[PDB]
Amino acid sequence: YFKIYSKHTPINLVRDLPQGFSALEPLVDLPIGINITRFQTLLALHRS
Amino acid sequence: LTGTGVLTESNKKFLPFQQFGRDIADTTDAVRDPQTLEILDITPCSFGGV
Ligand SMILES: *[C@@H]1O[C@H](CO)[C@@H](O)[C@H](O)[C@H]1NC(C)=O
Ligand SMILES: *[C@@H]1O[C@H](CO)[C@@H](O)[C@H](O)[C@H]1NC(C)=O
Repeated sequence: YFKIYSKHTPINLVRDLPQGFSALEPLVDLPIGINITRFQTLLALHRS
Repeated sequence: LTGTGVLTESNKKFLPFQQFGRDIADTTDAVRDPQTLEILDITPCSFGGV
């Protein structure tokens, strides 16, 4: 079971993480049944 | 999930993910019914000492 828990928070801090409490609600309970040992996030380029 | 009780209306604001509820004994105290998605509270039937 691949569990994705998510939370969106309106913040106004410039650089670091805000200090506070916010519980993450479960978003997607995903039935994959596969082995995961390594990950990589995806960014987006800007072209001009 | 099997059990005995009276099913009543409830005022517990369940979150979308949340389906059932559990008491201290871990016995189910509220349940979300399939097909109609409503939240039914489960209150044990009246009992006591004769
Ligand atoms: C997952 O993969 C790693 C290496 O790829 C392996 O050592 C590990 O035993 C695997 N786990 C399962 C549950 O297949
Ligand atoms: C059947 O159950 C689904 C939830 O699993 C619900 O969305 C749907 O409205 C139900 N349909 C009927 C006809 O009860």
